Amino acid sequence: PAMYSEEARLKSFQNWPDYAHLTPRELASAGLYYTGIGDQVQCFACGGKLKNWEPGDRAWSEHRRHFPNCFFVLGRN
Amino acid sequence: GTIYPRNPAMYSEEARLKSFQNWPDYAHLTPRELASAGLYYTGIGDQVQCFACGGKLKNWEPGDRAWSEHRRHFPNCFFVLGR
Ligand SMILES: [Zn+2]
Ligand SMILES: [Zn+2]
Repeated sequence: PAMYSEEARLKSFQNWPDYAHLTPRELASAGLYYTGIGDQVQCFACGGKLKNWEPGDRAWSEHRRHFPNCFFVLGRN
Repeated sequence: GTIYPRNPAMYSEEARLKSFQNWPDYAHLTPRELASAGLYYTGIGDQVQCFACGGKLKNWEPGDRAWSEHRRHFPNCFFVLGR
């Protein structure tokens, strides 16, 4: 329940690496929080994990691409 | 990509189906059902593994379905969530 809050997902992004190609805000808004390693993030609703973000990737697009049956993704759509 | 299968070669359902060549005769689930749910035989007992999430399942019981057990134990699997 700690990660339901978009604000609490932001706070997980302490130690988010400076190289990473997306921001804590964008990720948190798409339901994702930092797992604490690399540039890996996880969804608070489906638990799906995403990493190795590339320049130009968007948080929502990848989240919906790989975890289409996530309830949060299904509502966003 | 932003996701990555635990076992790329078992990416293929056909490759997964072939892994059941020596599936034991006591194991009641069919290779067809298991492979369709992303699972391939590890070669040990009745233990299968998902090519996507890498989760393992074994000690199957009557009325167990492959997809149901896969989703129950590994609900955040991209194969489960892409189905
Ligand atoms: Zn999700
Ligand atoms: Zn899986």
